[PDB]
Amino acid sequence: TVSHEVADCSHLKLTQVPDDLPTNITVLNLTHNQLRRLPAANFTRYSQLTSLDVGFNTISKLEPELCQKLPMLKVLNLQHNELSQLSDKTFAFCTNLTELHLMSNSIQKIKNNPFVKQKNLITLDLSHNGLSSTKLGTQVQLENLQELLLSNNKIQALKSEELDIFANSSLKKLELSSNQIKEFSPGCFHAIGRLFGLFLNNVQLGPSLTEKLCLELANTSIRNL
RNA sequence: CCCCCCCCCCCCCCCCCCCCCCCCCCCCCCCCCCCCCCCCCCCCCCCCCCCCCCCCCCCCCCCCCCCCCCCCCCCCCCCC
Repeated sequence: TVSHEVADCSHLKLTQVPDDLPTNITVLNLTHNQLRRLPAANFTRYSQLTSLDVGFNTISKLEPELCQKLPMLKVLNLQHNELSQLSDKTFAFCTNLTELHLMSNSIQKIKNNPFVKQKNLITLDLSHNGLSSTKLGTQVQLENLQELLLSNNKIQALKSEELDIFANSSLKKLELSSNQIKEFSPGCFHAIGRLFGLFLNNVQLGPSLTEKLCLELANTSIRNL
C-alpha cells in the first residue's frame, strides 16, 4: 500500500482496511478487493478523506455510521458490489458528496427515499442495475444534480410521473442507454426543470418512436441528443 | 298390619370449568445440506488483430572486380 498523498490499494487482495496510514490523507483507494464488510469502527483514524474509491469489491450492505466520521467526503465510489438495498438513512449524515457511483450493484427497486438528505450532489450513477422505473423518491430533491446515468437497466417505460422529482434541477446528461424503452408519456421531459442532454445509445426505437421522441422534446432546452 | 316427610354417609351416570401429560397440524426465528443464478480476486490457456526484434531466402538497385566478344588508335616489320 504505497502512499505519499494518494492512497492506493489496487489489486492487493485486501480483506480488511489497513489501520496504518497518515491521518491527513484525502483519497483512499481499495478497488479490486473483497471487503466483505466495511465496518465504520475502523475509520476512527480516517477522518480527513475527500474521495473513497471502494469499487469492484464484495460489500453486501452499508451502514449510516460510515460517513458520520467523514465530514469532508465528497466522492463515494461503489462500482461492482452487492449493494442491492437502500434506505433513507444510508446517505443521511453525509451530504457534502458531489460524486456517487452505483454502477453494477444489482439494485432491484428504489423503495421510498434514498437521496433527499443530500443537496450538493452533482453526479449520480446507476448503470448496469435492475431498475425498471426512473422513480428515485417521492418528493422533489437533487436540486444541484447535473449528471445522471441509468444505462444498462431494465426500464421499458418512461412515464411523466416518474420524473416529477426534477422539476427544479438542471440536468446536462440523461444516460438511458441499453434500456428497452418502448413507450413515451406526454410531459415526461417537460417535468424536468432544465434538460440539456439526452443519451439513448443502443436503444431500439425505430423511425416512428423517434418521431414520437422528437414530439416529446417540443418546447424544451435540450442541447445534445 | 302399611304409606309419607326430614337427615347423615357412600355410590353411579350426565353437562360446565380449571389443571397437568402427549399427539397432529400450523406460525415465527435460527442452523445445516443440496440445486440454480450472479459479482469479485488472482494465476492463466487458446484464437485473432496491431507493433517491434533476430536469422534466412527470392527479386531489384548502386558500386565494382575478373573473363569473353566486338571496335579504334600508336610503334615495328614484310608482300606486290
